[PDB]
Amino acid sequence: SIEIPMDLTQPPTITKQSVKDHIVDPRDNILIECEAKGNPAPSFHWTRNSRFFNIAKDPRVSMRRRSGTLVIDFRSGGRPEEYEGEYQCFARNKFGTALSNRIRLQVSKSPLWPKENLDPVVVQEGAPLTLQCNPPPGLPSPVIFWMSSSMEPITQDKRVSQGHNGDLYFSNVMLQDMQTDYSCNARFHFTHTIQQKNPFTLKVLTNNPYNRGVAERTPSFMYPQGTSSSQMVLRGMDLLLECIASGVPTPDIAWYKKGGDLPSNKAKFENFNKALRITNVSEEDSGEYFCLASNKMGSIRHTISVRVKAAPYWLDEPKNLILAPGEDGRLVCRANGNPKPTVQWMVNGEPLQSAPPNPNREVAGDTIIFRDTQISSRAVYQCNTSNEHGYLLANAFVSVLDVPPRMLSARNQLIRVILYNRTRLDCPFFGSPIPTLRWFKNGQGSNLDGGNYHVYENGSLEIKMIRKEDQGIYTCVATNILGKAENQVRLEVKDPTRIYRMPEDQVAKRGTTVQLECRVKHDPSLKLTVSWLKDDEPLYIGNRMKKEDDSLTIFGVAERDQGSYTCMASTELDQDLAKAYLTVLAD
Ligand SMILES: *[C@@H]1O[C@H](CO)[C@@H](O[C@@H]2O[C@H](CO)[C@@H](O[C@@H]3O[C@H](CO[C@H]4O[C@H](CO[C@H]5O[C@H](CO)[C@@H](O)[C@H](O)[C@@H]5O)[C@@H](O)[C@H](O[C@H]5O[C@H](CO)[C@@H](O)[C@H](O)[C@@H]5O)[C@@H]4O)[C@@H](O)[C@H](O[C@H]4O[C@H](CO)[C@@H](O)[C@H](O)[C@@H]4O)[C@@H]3O)[C@H](O)[C@H]2NC(C)=O)[C@H](O)[C@H]1NC(C)=O
Ligand SMILES: *[C@@H]1O[C@H](CO)[C@@H](O[C@@H]2O[C@H](CO)[C@@H](O[C@@H]3O[C@H](CO[C@H]4O[C@H](CO)[C@@H](O)[C@H](O)[C@@H]4O)[C@@H](O)[C@H](O[C@H]4O[C@H](CO)[C@@H](O)[C@H](O)[C@@H]4O)[C@@H]3O)[C@H](O)[C@H]2NC(C)=O)[C@H](O)[C@H]1NC(C)=O
Ligand SMILES: *[C@@H]1O[C@H](CO)[C@@H](O[C@@H]2O[C@H](CO)[C@@H](O[C@@H]3O[C@H](CO[C@H]4O[C@H](CO)[C@@H](O)[C@H](O[C@H]5O[C@H](CO)[C@@H](O)[C@H](O)[C@@H]5O)[C@@H]4O)[C@@H](O)[C@H](O)[C@@H]3O)[C@H](O)[C@H]2NC(C)=O)[C@H](O)[C@H]1NC(C)=O
Ligand SMILES: *[C@@H]1O[C@H](CO)[C@@H](O[C@@H]2O[C@H](CO)[C@@H](O[C@@H]3O[C@H](CO[C@H]4O[C@H](CO)[C@@H](O)[C@H](O)[C@@H]4O)[C@@H](O)[C@H](O)[C@@H]3O)[C@H](O)[C@H]2NC(C)=O)[C@H](O)[C@H]1NC(C)=O
Repeated sequence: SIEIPMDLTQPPTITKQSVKDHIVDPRDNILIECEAKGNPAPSFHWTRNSRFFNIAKDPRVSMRRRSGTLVIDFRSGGRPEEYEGEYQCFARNKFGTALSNRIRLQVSKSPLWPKENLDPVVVQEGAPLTLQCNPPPGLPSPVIFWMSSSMEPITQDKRVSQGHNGDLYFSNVMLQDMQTDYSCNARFHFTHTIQQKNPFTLKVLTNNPYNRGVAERTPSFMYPQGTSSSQMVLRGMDLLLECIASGVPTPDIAWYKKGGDLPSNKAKFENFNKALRITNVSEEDSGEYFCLASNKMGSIRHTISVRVKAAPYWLDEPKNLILAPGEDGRLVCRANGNPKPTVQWMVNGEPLQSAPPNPNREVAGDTIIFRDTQISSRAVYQCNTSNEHGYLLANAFVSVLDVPPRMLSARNQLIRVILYNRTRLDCPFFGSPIPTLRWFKNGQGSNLDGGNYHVYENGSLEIKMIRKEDQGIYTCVATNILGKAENQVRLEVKDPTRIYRMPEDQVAKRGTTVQLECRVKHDPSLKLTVSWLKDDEPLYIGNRMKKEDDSLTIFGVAERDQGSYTCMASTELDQDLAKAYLTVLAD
């Protein structure tokens, strides 16, 4: 899209808005950002659960100047809990009306643990255990972890560990486990609060007599019951898998995939090889993953169907259509999702069914067509692509104006660059009908287009690799049926800064004055900076250290001076580094 300054007539456009699922803190004076841009003063208003919400009536709520950002003050009192639900921001002006996402405003809850009577659980030496947390309802899912009442972080290793769900898992209980209590703890991000479940205790029943006394045993599956399970993760998300075993000799978990090698760049082991995590996920990663609980006595596999589904994501987001009277335009709302996301069309937040009828407007599948567009039907169109999992919302408006091409950058720019480096000329422009911009060099009639000259949407001209021929005066002209505008830029190819004589690596004894030569070629008409780095951090010039134009001298070396010195020669357009190692002997 293209931006418009304030002075020029402009429909509304939302700069910044809060999250769809906006979660908040009960303490703070609560603030909701809704900011819009519009040459004619936009007016802002709000709606909760599909019913208007009156700001003036509520004394606590007040509005920022020249924006729709709302602030609520709790000094008097009151409670955020009563404000939960779906809210919507509306920014209106003469030209049109712009909407925002439906904000599922909820306040983070940090409920205390229900005081429950806990009998300590018992077990014979070396049987498996599943220690259950089951927190009270938590939005968001709290940070779960296990602590002693003595406040010490609790023994976690290959043998025994915690799940993502929050329960603790013992492949095999040992004698030592009785030493301490185990208490579940949950953090809530927003309030910075931790909840502690009543601590557990265990009892062990070794009967072994004096006379590896305890019996050995097969592995078994504990968390993923049965052979098979299904998990769904959305595209682009972090994928996480877990496998829990139970064998007297501590089982070892290995992870693999159906007829294919694991992408090592993205996958990694967490939680002592009992968790596997991947980075951004694609349909590549979709398929069948399984896990082995290898053990000396037996070994077993669990399979998981990893169907990579997706909340809708934009393939082609509809961008603003600028048309001259009688030009043809189409709006494309294409979101990819698994299952396929359902497309929903509204006109200024009104159902298309009952919208004012228009002959130019034709709707088909997911696309809207205006043939021979006129002043009529100038409004903001909305697309809600939604599925079981999630939804995406997109706005697009059409503005009709009649103005000649305008120049948006400084006149007579001066641009500098070295020989074989990529460069860019920024000549931004704009016009009511799409004006053709053309480049001219050294007063040549022929417009510059083709090899080694490329033009983008905004008008910046890129030189992929520069020759000495390219240097000179460039004129960019934006023109259309209505009128024209012109602008000048001078392009200068200068000489790169390269270090032809590097400092010499050397071995010196204590109390000798040493010199390092760093000769660099730079263009005479350029700002050169030459500094040094000791080891791997910047060096400070001082007493006993003399800096010559092309060399550096140190008096009175010792063992501390030993190391790597780095000559840095930089100009506005270029940078080069040279390194030398100095070693020191003893007396
Ligand atoms: C873009 O479109 C998408 C959808 O395509 C839309 O997302 C929907 O958003 C609304 C509003 O937030 C969600 O509706 C909520 O529904 C709550 C009850 O959940 C049940 O009903 C859901 C559908 O709501 C309709 O039916 C209910 C009665 O069922 C009715 O109250 C509503 O008014 C509405 O007519 C349904 O999706 C949901 O299904 C989930 O859970 C079931 C198990 O229960 C499970 O089987 C499903 O697989 C799924 O997981 C469930 O059946 C409702 O409580 C809530 O508010 C209502 O109650 C309050 C309090 O009484 C009232 O004040 C209020 O008026 C409502 O009556 C709300 O209505 C809906 O669930 C979303 N749909 C999907 C698919 O996610 C986006 O918002 C759209 N985007 C934009 C920008 O508009
Ligand atoms: C103007 O634009 C040009 C072109 O874009 C820039 O040239 C780049 O300069 C950097 C150095 O800043 C080059 O990085 C070089 O990497 C070499 C190894 O390259 C291979 O392997 C890398 C991955 O490691 C691949 O990406 C690449 O394709 C190659 O296959 C090193 O050997 C280089 O170091 C040595 O030579 C340089 C020469 O300048 C010396 O100064 C060093 O001291 C050292 O002796 C170097 O690190 C990069 O490859 C260049 N090309 C590109 C496309 O980036 C200019 O930096 C830029 N500015 C100017 C010219 O002033
Ligand atoms: C997960 O996120 C990443 C990061 O956003 C996504 O990576 C983008 O992938 C697309 C599609 O391939 C890329 O478009 C390509 O760009 C290539 C240029 O890449 C060079 O420069 C990169 C830095 O800009 C550099 O990282 C890369 O080196 C790495 O990959 C090389 C691939 O050959 C490999 O040889 C190297 O060893 C190193 O691992 C290259 O030097 C270009 O060559 C292609 O033709 C194509 O245009 C984007 O550039 C990637 N993003 C970025 C920031 O570079 C990835 O797709 C995401 N995956 C999923 C599943 O969502
Ligand atoms: C008109 O549209 C043109 C579309 O191509 C614009 O040309 C592009 O201009 C940009 C901005 O100067 C150039 O971006 C370059 O990016 C490199 C690398 O980025 C560095 O910084 C990022 C920060 O995230 C970092 O991730 C990278 O690793 C790099 O460290 C910079 O080194 C360059 O200086 C420059 O910023 C593009 O190169 C250029 N297009 C192409 C294809 O090269 C043009 O700017 C637009 N005109 C206007 C007025 O907006």
